[PDB]
Amino acid sequence: SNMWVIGKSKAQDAKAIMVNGPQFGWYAPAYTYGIGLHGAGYDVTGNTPFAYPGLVFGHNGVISWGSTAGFGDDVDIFAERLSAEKPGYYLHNGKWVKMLSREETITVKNGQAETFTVWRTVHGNILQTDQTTQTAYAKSRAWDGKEVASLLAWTHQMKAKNWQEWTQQAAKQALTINWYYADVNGNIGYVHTGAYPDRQSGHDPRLPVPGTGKWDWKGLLPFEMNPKVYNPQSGYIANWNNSPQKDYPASDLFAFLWGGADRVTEIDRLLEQKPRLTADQAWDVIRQTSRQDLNLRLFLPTLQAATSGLTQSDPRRQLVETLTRWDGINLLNDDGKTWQQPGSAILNVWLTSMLKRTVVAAVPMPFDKWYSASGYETTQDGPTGSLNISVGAKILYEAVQGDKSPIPQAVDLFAGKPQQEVVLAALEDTWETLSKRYGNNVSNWKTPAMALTFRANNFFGVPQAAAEETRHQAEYQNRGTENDMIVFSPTTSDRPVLAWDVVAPGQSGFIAPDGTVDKHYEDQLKMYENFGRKSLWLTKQDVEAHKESQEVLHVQR
Amino acid sequence: SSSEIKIVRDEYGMPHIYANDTWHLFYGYGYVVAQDRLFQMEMARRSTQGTVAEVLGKDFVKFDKDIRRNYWPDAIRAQIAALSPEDMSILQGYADGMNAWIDKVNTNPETLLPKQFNTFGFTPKRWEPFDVAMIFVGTMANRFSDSTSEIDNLALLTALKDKYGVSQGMAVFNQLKWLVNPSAPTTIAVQESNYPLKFNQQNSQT
Ligand SMILES: C[C@@H](C(=O)O)c1ccccc1
Ligand SMILES: [Ca+2]
Repeated sequence: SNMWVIGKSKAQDAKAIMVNGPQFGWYAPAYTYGIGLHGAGYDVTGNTPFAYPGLVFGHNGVISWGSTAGFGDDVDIFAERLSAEKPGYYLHNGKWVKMLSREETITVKNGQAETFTVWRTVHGNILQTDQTTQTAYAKSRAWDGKEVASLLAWTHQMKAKNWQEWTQQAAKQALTINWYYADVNGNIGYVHTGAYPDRQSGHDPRLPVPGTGKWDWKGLLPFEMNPKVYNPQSGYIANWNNSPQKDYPASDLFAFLWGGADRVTEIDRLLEQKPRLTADQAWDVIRQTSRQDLNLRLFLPTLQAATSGLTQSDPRRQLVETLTRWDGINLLNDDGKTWQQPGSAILNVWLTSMLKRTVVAAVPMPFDKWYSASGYETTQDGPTGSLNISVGAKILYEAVQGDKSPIPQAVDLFAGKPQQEVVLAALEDTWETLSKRYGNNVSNWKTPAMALTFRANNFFGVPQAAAEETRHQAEYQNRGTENDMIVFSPTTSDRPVLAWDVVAPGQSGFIAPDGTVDKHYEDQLKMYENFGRKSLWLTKQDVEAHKESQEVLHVQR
Repeated sequence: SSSEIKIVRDEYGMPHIYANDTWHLFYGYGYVVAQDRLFQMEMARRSTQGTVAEVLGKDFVKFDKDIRRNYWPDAIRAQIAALSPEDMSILQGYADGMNAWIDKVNTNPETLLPKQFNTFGFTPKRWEPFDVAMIFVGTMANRFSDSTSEIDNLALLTALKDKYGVSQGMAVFNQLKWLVNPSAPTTIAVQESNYPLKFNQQNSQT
């Protein structure tokens, strides 16, 4: 998920601008739901996932809010101590404590019903994996017991009118989420919200800790510790699931890192490129980042160093010169199937081989597999989510930076050979692979573009519509499932705020019994494809003048 | 009128709810949701609670078991129980509104029942606050804020210590899964502030 908030010092024809693209994957009907609420202290417009009571993306005419997942480490694992003699008990602080347990029965269509038990300790529910007669593992979340408070916090924040009021709500949201703020006056802000453990000294949170008591969390850290900034010197706030703040630690996931190589830099350059940006230019950052190859910037210099002294006719050299001429912005050919430039495929193959030759070779089987993906892998339907730099690639980047990396290279990923030799051999592989599939004339290579699919099964893999309701879009775009933009105090409009969003395929998922699809079942689908957007209305006046229908209900509780 | 809820949809079908009090407002949201996404929300409830197999069969038994092993319903229920009446009114109202449309659906299914229900062989039932809460719990908290690989991480470290020796093994774990990297691009600039804490990267809990 990405987000850029632009403040008064950088906004042209406006005081502030907010552009959010949360990346939840693509589904039909739409992952988010458009809704406006007016009464009982609320006055809002925007769209929200699964129609939660609270809008994750929206504004109230005074401030605007958005989100990106934070990926802080808010989850640890305690190894509980069991004994065969006290089934269902575990040792905690010198005593055998009975586990919580409950019985569940899975009823099954055209099958037999199955009963099973679920177990829980003071540390969390027990994992059905890694189980022994002596040990069982409990998953501890810092947000445990605050799920419902986080939902309410996300609802009450919509009523805030300034930074103070909004942070008061941000403090009650316990999940690890980046929240963003903007207002009519041009102020902007960011808070890495969430509950985080106050761990014992010596607790390495990348690894499990004993459950017997001594390693228990001391409590949770106060909100003062949550990274935040109000009106930064830079005049903008950009995030793409990158690190919140200097020296802030990431999720313990082995596949997740915040390092020198990070896709957020791509947003940063476009925002620093021009002193001020208008709303239209802020919106165009979606299209540009959507299409930006994320590995080119990271490895071109290494690629250039390795080939700088080869003769003109060396094919390894030609492949690098091809990348040197490229801005890295992928575009479809008129066929609607291939990319204009073969750069990504060159990168994909080169990177894949480099990882095999470096990171993968240094790591013991089969953990080695965790570092082999290039980050381009996909299916005929296309990526299920965003595209990122792979763990392996990030580790390789620290290594090709040499002394410029603050990360000690405990082991030489290049195992004694000069880097150039290894880079070159990976380029040899790339040329052989690609030249046999496309022939020897790079200029006519027509490599397969990635496509995009709005799936009928939700993220869980569960049908949320019939199979034929699946929609396809030729061009994969590395962008939000939805995109919304709020522009405060626009100089060319009579309202103090303007907003836009796109909720594809449409607002409605309804199909009548006879198969008649609803009027708004598919009317945002083409708009998504061409980086278009529709206005979000807030005022009674704006809403009345764009009304298509109305119903008035009378009910008492 | 305090019993009145006004619903206005715009040129995209996007609903705007107008109401005086909390319960009526969220009733209104709930109503229009059940109009727009009933099948999707029914299947989402089933996904977040582990009741998919009841309607889709044995291919989802493991899915269902997995969902239920990852949460504790009673604790969610007790959180709802501790809510003030105004906060409760958000969940009750939302559910109540969905229930109003759901009841008209099952009264006149010949015209109002979403086709998928016919296709998939079952009808929609009523919702309670617990159901709304779990939508959020199941698709926001469990999907995005429930991430750990600590068991796996320990296994990598273990294997690295075996291949490279204790000290070097640890150093290599710090090379592949560092705690922090000072060169990481940050959303907040260094001039603004930095994170006050440390953290041990030598596994001192063993
Ligand atoms: C899609 C997910 C992400 O950014 O990882 C997310 C979670 C919560 C809010 C926005 C985006
Ligand atoms: Ca952890």
